[PDB]
Amino acid sequence: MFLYNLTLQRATGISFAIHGNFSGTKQQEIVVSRGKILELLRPDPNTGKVHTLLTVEVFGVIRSLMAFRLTGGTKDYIVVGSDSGRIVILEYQPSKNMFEKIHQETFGKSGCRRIVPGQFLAVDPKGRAVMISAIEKQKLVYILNRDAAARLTISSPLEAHKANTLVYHVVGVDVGFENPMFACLEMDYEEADNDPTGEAAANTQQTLTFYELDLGLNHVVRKYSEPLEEHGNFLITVPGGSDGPSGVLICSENYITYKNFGDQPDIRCPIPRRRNDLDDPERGMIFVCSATHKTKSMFFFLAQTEQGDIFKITLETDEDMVTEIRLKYFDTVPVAAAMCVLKTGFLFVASEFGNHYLYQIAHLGDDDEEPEFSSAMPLTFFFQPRPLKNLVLVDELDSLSPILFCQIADLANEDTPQLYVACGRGPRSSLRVLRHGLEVSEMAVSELPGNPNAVWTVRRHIEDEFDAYIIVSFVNATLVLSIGETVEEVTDSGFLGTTPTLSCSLLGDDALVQVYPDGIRHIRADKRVNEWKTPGKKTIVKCAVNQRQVVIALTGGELVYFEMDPSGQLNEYTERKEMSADVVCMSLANVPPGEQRSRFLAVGLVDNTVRIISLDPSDCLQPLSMQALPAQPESLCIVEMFLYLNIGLQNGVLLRTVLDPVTGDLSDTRTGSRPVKLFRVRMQGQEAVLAMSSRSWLSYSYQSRFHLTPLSYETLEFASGFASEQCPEGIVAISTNTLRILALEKLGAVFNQVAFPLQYTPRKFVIHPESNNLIIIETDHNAYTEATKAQRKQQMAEEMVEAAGELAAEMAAAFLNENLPESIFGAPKAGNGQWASVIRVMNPIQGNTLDLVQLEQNEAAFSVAVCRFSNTGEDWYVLVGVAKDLILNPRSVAGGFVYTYKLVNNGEKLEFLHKTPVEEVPAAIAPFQGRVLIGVGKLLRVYDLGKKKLLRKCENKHIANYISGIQTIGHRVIVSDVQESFIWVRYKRNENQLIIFADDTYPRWVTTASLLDYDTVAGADKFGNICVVRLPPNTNDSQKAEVIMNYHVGETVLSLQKTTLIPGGSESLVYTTLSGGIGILVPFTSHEDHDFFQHVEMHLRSEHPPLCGRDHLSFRSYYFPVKNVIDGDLCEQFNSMEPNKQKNVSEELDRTPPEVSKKLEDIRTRYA
Amino acid sequence: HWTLRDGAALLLSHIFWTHGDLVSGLYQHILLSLQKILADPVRPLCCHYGAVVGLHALGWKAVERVLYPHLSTYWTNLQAVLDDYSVSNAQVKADGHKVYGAILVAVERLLLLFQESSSGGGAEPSFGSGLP
Amino acid sequence: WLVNQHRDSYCSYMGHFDLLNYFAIAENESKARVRFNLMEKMLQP
Repeated sequence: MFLYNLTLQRATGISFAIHGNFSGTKQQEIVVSRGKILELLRPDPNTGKVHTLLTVEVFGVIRSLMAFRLTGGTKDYIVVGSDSGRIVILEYQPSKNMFEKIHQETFGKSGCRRIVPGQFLAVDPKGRAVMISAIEKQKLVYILNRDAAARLTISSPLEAHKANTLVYHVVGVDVGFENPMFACLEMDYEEADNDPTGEAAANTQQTLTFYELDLGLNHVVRKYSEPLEEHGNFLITVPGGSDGPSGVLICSENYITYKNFGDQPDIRCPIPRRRNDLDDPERGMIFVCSATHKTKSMFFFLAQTEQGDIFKITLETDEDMVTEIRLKYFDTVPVAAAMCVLKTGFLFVASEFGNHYLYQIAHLGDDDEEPEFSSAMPLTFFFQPRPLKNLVLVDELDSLSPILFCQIADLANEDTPQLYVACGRGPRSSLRVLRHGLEVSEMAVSELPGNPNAVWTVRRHIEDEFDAYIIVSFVNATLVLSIGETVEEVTDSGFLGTTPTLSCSLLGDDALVQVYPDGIRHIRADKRVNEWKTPGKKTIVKCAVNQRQVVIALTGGELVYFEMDPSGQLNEYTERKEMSADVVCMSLANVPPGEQRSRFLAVGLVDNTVRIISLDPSDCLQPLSMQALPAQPESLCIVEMFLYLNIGLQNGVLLRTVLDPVTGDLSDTRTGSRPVKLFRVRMQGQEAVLAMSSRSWLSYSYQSRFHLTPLSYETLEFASGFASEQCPEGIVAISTNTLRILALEKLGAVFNQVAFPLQYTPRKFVIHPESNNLIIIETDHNAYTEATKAQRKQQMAEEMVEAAGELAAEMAAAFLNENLPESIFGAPKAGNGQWASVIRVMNPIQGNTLDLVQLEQNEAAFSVAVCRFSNTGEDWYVLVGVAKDLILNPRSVAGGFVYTYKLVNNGEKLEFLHKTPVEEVPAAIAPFQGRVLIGVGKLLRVYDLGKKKLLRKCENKHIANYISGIQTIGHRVIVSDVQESFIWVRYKRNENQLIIFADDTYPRWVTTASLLDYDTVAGADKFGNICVVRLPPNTNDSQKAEVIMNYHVGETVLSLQKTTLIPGGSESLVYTTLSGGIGILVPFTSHEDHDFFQHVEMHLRSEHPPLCGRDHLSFRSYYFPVKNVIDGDLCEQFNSMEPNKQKNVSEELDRTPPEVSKKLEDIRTRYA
Repeated sequence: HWTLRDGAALLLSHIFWTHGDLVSGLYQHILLSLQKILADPVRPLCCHYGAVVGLHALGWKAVERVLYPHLSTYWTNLQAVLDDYSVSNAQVKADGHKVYGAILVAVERLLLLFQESSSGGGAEPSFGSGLP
Repeated sequence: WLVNQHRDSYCSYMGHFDLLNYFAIAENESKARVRFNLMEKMLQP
């Protein structure tokens, strides 16, 4: 009855992006702003790859993010605007890797109220004053000053309130060397509320009010009041003074206007139109963002329209004034919210719906073939589309599109459940498949006869970056190979590898060591045979290779150590330690280049009592301590990030131990009932471990933290590294009777995905239980079809023929021959009642389509279901709802239809059978007990299969709202109302009447519902309120439903589903959010488990305030109070606290910090 | 252990609407005891939260006249939430019902009007945005 | 009452980022056009 909040995916959508220097280095970096997540990332001109620096959740809705600079300073500051009643200043420390709060000034109320600022934020580019204001009645001025100690100080805000005034946009205008100058658009509505006739609504213009501040007299006075003609949206920050005029560029509806205070006349420049455009001419075209590029030579700006066209504003400035404005067609990019231009030739375009790309500027576009457009030419211009020609694909990221529906089930032959996400936007939609693991990439596949068991990688020199010899061993034979980009069998190696070699290490600078139980032969580069015979007939079981030491172990528990003599020979220790067990594993860490050598040595034994063996000659071959073991080990290794001890057994376990002669931490995780072999791998420069199980397991280090990410591959037996010209960072993994080469390009921590092109955004999809197929319905706002576009083009072609220009019209063939892609150039579709309804069946195994059935232009599909009827046998039916005459602003509908499909060949061919009329568009269909139920608007009916029409059996009219979801079970029917929370209806078999007996007091905007068992019914909300309702056992199967758990995520959740994530654990409520994150809910078992985390939640609220200054309890309990839910997001920040504070917290709980973090990772260990 | 009051409140509303108007001379005493236990600052927050739905969700005739004149019984705990004190029960949980208190009132009017909306705007602005 | 409740509902649409994200999905528009429409509807709700 208790829940734990845990998230795996985060918001990968960029809402606000800025550019500046925050790390103090000479390389630019970008600071992105999510809804409530602060992520830091930096580019890389060398390799073109971008990695995330730090991801910290601020636990607050960020409404704005921007930066400034100080006069004579060297480090920029971060100002975050949120929905709280305070402003914060951040200063990231590259060494500490954390955000430090500088100031915190609370001025007013918090929340999304009327008198809360935060949305609009502007600063003087010189760096003297900053403006934050609300939509209405509030304008605040903050003055920033610093003392002689180079410490920034903040003063109280100035009262510049103005009641009954609407603020459109606030921008910081830079005017030479003068007080921080501000331009804004203001509106008055006093006359609108006093004129019921409606005359005040017409011809209402706005002004461009300019504010001047005095630093001496401490007052704010309005200087200019210049009314406008058309409405404005935002202003472009144009630097003035030395470079360019001190003016602003106001973007307008279908027009652009430059206005500067003084004697500057207004400049009017119309926006051109694409040739023979199919869009509605009555529609407008506006700008969405404006980028500022500061270059010492010349200055130019970039903008973005709704059609993804980039226009650069180039100004030919006078001594003080400006002459004209020039426009040209440069590039084509998808629809984006805001973009930032970077230095040293880099352009980052941050999309708003889809993936985030990283373009590189290659050409400046000087003296192209298309003429430019200016304002001096009179008169309605047109431009022709052109390809990119300037930007190329450099870097891509795994950006998750907003999700409307999700489903988790088992559809492959493997037992691992797959995740299906239905997301996208129009032509860029994709039904991507999520896989837990890393991206497995193959380069070369070869076949080798025999049973390969070991492959080695020996470099020519320690500090080189290329390999020199590769050896593949067998049970009885061995072959020598070499790398020359023409890899074949080499002859002049001089190895004589006739006998099975146990190991091939690098002892000398360019020497190799081979291990065979009949003697040890050192292979030197010089022609010297350093063969050491084995005294007696005894053999060897394992080996211990090292850069400066040689360790062997004979049968019967005998240890011999060899020492590497710098003269060139090798020595033997004059003592052999006797042991009571048999050697089963052996391992040793590498010699540090800076230090002398290593000391800790671990030997595995059947006695399961591992002992630390010293390596110094003073205490050579002497016991140090003892550590207990669960069972017989199989593999052991020592990883250095800071060294650690790792133990592997013969079953699916993975034991971790800190570097300590005395026994310490004991952390285990399921890894299988197979012998786990642990090897040495290299990634990101730091050491890592690679265990073997039924599925390959990888555990690397990231941001001084060790994770556990498995590999999506079958059972493996041996692996090693790979480094050559073709693949500097690769992993070689031998398979059964074949040779394969692997590589790791993408990091792929969790939730890898593969894209598949689509045509429209899918609403829902239903899994075919028998033939493993899918049924997908597609509908988009203002969408066309193939038939409508074809006839429009033919009608358009006829019109230009009818025009008969000077016959001399030969462009008809060119218009129909050259077609532009829809996914990259956008979709030129317009109208009011234009829609599309695409029903497609796609096999999840493949990526191609099976059948394409189109419908009328004025038809849309909102629901789909599969039903069965008792009259037929094992036939499967497909029913798709049809929407007709949907009107947005007013409430006026006409009805719809329901289509029944034969579903020929269990999901391979569809055909039309008949139709049936309904009075309202269906929203949810759920069959039960051999019949079908369709909710037709406010009327709830039960249908049956007939000859020509669906037979009606019952009719309900007590529902006074729109039905948004119908969930049926063998006993009752759960109705999800758009206004009410839940309606419980039972349908009888003999009476045949829908009976309503229970309801809910709390009104909820339910979007979807899920069933956990017979009594529990879950529901979502439009804003992110998830609740579970328990009905009392005494119900009339007076019944107001009670609530036991209510929790607000803070982000829009549109799907709820509970299933088993991994085989070997319990189920959990796995739900995704509209932002693109995936969260899980961990149930509790015992009372002390909830109590300990309850104390942690209570303690961490006061011992660790959030970064943006937001109250933790009320933010989560914003719409509804948090009941029976423990937030785990705050507990995850326990590792980001100073050790002295962490020590105090541990002593308050009477525990140790290592043990506290163990239980925090244990929750993710069990159910994830 | 908050199911105890939910069952009591459900039964309290059940007896209010079923037959509490026949010979009920206590029909006024049950109302009288409501503000005797609620309209006093000497009582703890547990019983203060127990009478948040025992007055509002019982009708609208003799309900609105009671909720309006009080100023020192609801504004006290609203601004006493940012204190960093011991375990609490209704410092943030009682705000759910006051938001619900502007739902049924708006529904009745859709089928003190301007003053009530203005007064509720300074207390909770999400009530008018989540549901209209 | 009608004016007071309308001005307390439409003005709260911009504060939430997902509510703005939802508005840009139901219609084939960007976040710019959505915030302009709600801002232009303040003249006469």
